[PDB]
Amino acid sequence: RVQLVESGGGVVQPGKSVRLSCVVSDFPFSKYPMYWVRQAPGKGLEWVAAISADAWHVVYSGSVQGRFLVSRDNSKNILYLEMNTLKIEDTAVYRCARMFQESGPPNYYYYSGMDVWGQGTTVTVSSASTKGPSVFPLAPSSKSTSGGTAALGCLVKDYFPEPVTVSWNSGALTSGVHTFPAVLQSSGLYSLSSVVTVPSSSLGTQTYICNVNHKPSNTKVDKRVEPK
Amino acid sequence: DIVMTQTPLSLSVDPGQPASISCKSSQSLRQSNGKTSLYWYQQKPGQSPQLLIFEVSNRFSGVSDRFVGSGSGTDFTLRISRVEAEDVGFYYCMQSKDFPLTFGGGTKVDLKRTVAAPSVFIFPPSDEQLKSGTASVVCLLNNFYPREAKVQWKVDNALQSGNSQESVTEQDSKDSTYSLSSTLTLSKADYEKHKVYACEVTHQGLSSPVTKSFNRGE
Repeated sequence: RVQLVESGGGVVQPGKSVRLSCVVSDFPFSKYPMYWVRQAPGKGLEWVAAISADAWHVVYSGSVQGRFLVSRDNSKNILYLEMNTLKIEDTAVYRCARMFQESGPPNYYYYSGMDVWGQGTTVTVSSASTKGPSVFPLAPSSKSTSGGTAALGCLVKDYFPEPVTVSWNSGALTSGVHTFPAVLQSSGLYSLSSVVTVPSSSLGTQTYICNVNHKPSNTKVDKRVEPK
Repeated sequence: DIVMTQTPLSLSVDPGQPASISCKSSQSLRQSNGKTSLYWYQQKPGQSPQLLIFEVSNRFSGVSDRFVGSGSGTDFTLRISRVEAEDVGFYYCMQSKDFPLTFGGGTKVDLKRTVAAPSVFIFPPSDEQLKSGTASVVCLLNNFYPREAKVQWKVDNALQSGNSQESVTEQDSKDSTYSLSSTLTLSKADYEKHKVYACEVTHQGLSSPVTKSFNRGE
């Protein structure tokens, strides 16, 4: 099956360089122009670079011109993107993609839309250093209500980089649970919350423990959430 | 640059019913060779984009004939006949007439269901956090539909601005609802300065906006 696989993504400081690779399977790589397209978190698609089949002709978006270099190793079924002078604004999932039809020179190189895309690789550009989250309770506070459904949760604040994983009661509780997408704060650190709705009558007879893991900081926290 | 204007930005669909998405370009997409360089991509939850339609109307091999592309010049449409639940996700048009290749802003397709008002909850900052000099106040809107909702923070009746961030879940696979959190961030000193913290929620499932609130320290 026609396939593209990207790698090389990582978390890097502004000004540094990364080299992304895109390994290709089941077609004549050197007969196809190739593309890089990026997608910033929560955003749409943005074209980045294109390279002719023969590697002798390249085009860049205005956003990355003078900073990125696209290249290809026609010996090894593989496409590259060298990303220099990185900016925070470069943070995105980068995908390579293959032009949908063959196109070689016969007075200009011809380019059309792409058909197959890779799963992508993530490049995160930030001045932040590794930091473990603080985990705070989101407690049913205060006491007096009219009964029915209550909500509780954990606020997982000020970590870097993504991701954190959260579960409740070691994965035993998924019903009523919502774990929100992280948000990037102006501080450069991420924050998210996970909540669960439960019967108000259960708050002191049931146990609710949020399990938070952040591998980069080797943080493992099990926070019991109880009414204040 | 050719700018691509995609409408509507979002669309809720009833399975079995048709759906139409339009794409307008700021310049004509007709090439010298008589081909018009307009493509449509679908991006399902957690997946990479996939080609649906190439050069206005041609279906990529394997794509269901429920997808039909049409148009010319600057005006294009992707119409999905007999929408299925697996059609949810984002759709993007793209032009390759000239560099830079440019995409439309996307259309988000979700599943229609009956209106469901949010259940609203408010959480004061924990004592643990306050010890560290910062206060986060959290408002939760649970299990609502449709996605459109407004959340505003009032502190001693003063509308807050610039000090909150929202986050929203994907449409739920079982009940087709959304949930949303809004977090208000204040310094401890600012938090201690005021008494009443309220989050005001406006949603079409509510007759009037709902306000949840607490008094600091109580």
